[PDB]
Amino acid sequence: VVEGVTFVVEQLIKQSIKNNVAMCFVINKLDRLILDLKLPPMDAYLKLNHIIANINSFTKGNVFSPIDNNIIFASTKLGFTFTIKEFVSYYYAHSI
Amino acid sequence: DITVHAPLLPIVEELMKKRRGSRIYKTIKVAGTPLLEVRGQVPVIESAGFETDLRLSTNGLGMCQLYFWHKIWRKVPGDVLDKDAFIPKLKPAPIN
Amino acid sequence: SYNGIGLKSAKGSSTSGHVQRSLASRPLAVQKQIETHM
Amino acid sequence: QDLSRNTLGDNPRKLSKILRTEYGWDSLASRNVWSF
Amino acid sequence: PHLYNSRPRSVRIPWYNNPVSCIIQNDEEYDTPALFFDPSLNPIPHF
Amino acid sequence: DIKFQRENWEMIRSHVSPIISNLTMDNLQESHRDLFQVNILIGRNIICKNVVDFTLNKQNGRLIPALSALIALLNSDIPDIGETLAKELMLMFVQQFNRKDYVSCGNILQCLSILFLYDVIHEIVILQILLLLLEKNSLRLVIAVMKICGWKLALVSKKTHDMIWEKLRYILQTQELSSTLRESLETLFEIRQKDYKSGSQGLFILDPTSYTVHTHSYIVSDEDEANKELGNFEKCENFNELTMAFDTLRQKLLDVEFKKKIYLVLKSSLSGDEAAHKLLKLKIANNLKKSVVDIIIKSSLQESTFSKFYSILSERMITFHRSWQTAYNETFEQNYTQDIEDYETDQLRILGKFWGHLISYEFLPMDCLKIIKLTEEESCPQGRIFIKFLFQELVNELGLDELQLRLNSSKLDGMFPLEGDAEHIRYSINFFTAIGLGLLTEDMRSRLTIIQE
Amino acid sequence: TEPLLDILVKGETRIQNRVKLGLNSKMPTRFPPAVFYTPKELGGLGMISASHILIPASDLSWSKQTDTGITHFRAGMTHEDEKLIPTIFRYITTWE
Repeated sequence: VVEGVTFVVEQLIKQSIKNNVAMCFVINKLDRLILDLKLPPMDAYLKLNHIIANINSFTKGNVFSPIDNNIIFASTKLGFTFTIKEFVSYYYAHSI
Repeated sequence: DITVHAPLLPIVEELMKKRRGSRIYKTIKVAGTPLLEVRGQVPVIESAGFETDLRLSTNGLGMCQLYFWHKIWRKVPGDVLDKDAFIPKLKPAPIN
Repeated sequence: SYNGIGLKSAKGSSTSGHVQRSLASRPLAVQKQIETHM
Repeated sequence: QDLSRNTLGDNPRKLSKILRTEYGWDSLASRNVWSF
Repeated sequence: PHLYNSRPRSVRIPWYNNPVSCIIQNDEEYDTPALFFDPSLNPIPHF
Repeated sequence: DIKFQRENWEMIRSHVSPIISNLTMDNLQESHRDLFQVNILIGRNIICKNVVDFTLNKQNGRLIPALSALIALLNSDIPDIGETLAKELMLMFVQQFNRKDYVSCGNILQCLSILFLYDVIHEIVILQILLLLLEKNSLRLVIAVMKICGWKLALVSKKTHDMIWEKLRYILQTQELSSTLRESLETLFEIRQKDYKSGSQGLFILDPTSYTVHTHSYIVSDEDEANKELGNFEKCENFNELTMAFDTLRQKLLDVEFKKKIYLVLKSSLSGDEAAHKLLKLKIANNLKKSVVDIIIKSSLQESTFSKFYSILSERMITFHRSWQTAYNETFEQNYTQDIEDYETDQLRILGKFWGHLISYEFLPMDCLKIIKLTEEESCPQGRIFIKFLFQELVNELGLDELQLRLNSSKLDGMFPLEGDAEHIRYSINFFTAIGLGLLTEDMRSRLTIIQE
Repeated sequence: TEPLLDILVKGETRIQNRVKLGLNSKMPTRFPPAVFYTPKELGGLGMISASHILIPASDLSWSKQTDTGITHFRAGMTHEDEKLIPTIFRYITTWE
């Protein structure tokens, strides 16, 4: 999350598009918004939006967003990953 | 590609002035963080110990990556056929 | 030793081994062949 | 900058077409390419 | 040590790097809550 | 009776006009002192009318700091002018804001903000401004006031300051904006990030001397309107007592140890490089450098012979920084001009070899020999044998070829004349042939034949 | 002749050490330079010094290969009572 889409990420996207492989993006270290940077949650949502918009700037035609589950949120230090589909499956699907 | 805390940009640009032929082209304000992403160039012959100088001068609040996937080749100053140019024995040579 | 300067050790040197930097320191024929080639 | 990336714009007519077009070569030199 | 020395006998490999620290600290006594947008941070202009 | 008071008003009104109109930062002190040549203490509102006219009409975008300093300097002793001008500027703002005149609003806030950077204005004035600005979403002005004086609010009134920065961040994060305004917001945030004090266009340098300032407070949300006719003459009671108050306020306002250390550096050093390093590590002040070079000369002269130690020492210092080079130049001048008069022949031999050595390797330029002017009366015998040993050292190092090339280049007319008197040229030829450098004389010898016949 | 300067420094130190071990104590603070270098008629030993110089120092490899020049200085004999003791060399006229 912190450094986000750097130039190294840009070239990795470009090489992935060249190599004819399906891209999928893991946005890792979400704890660093919560604990390190201590952002309030609205600003963290805006941060994630800035990241995902930057991803979409280099994936030429293909669109990436969490509701398409091409984005995964993660904190591999604290042992978790999730997608929107996963979270609603576990904790909201039973209540609608 | 240099990632550094924003108030320490003067040190980074001073280092990029000390090294020969190095230039800074763009500064990215990394949103929602205290960091800047500083994009520039340095010749490979001038690159020895660049990472160590940058990390020590910034007290560990800066880090950099050096890469050659964009294959930039540039003219060295001076003339190769200049027979009587001054070349020191131990100091690094002047530009011409 | 630091930056290639100084003793192996101050031990046995009879000195402190302190180091300090010194502040005191008309055309030719072959040329016409391009003109022919044009 | 294009050939650095192994790209232009090995068939002779196609290569001569793009040499004539994008890189502005004379047709004579465009067909007289012998290796990249 | 193995690049810049000709005979690195008995050296040990150093730890290379850690990611750059971005631990914001709450300076103020009471008026600043636990979660806040510190002045050091760049804004987020995208919309 | 009253006509005299009206004239006393109007003479100020005419007098002050160039004192105000020429205001730039070079002259805030001059304009401050000059304004007290006349009784502004009774004629208070005259300057205030000029300020409101100036800020409205005259597009003083880079000049408003000088005005802000001038009112601060007036408030330092006559605070009635501050007390009023607070109102005068606030009423200027609210009117021009209602006229949608952005440029004059810029002028009025640039003033008021610097007047809060100085302790002329109370924080409520700026907060009554910021209330007005945010209730009509005039953000581009908010950037100006926050940039110029925001840190003062951060210290005085932090609890509200967090809410101002919160709303600005919300704006930049969530709202569609003109790119000029967006860039202004981004630079404002950069200023808060890096160096928040960097908005100081206002000359806070005046704070130690202007310390007698004091803040004034006002509320413009009440139903006031600008008393724009107050600049004209109004009758004064207690006029003579206030005149005496004004006049009284005006008349109120209107060696051996250093030598020892240097000598012991020289005597402790094996090599001239070591001596130079030991001297350069002392960080000798610029007024003392000349004395250090005098000590180096005198110590070199107490020796039995010349030594390359003193040459090397001098060269290393001359090349370290230009101040040493200038010191050595003026020491050569000082030696030849003053104190060779009382040096014996062997010490002159040492001096000649020393300076000639420094001239040979071009640490002293050849142009420095222009001080020598060589006639029987213009020179002295000690000087003449000093020149002998100097040129002898020059010949020994360079050889007559390279020496003659440099002497031709350097235009040393004082000792190699061509246009002078025949006796003058003859004397120069006799000197140079006597010391054994006769081959240098050939050009001026030939010219001597021409001027004789 | 830098090896001779090293040998000189060691020799003067050992000569002083003979005196110190005569007094069963090598401790520096007991024996300031005034004890050794004060002349005899003032009750000192009247030693003449060559070892309180700075010794020229240089990169060993570069010095093996070419004339490095004096880039750095080693400390010779030093005492906490820092005094600028003169050298014998400054009072002898050189042979040239």
